[PDB]
Amino acid sequence: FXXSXALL
Repeated sequence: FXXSXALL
């Protein structure tokens, strides 16, 4: 969840 892991 929350995108790819780049930002979150």
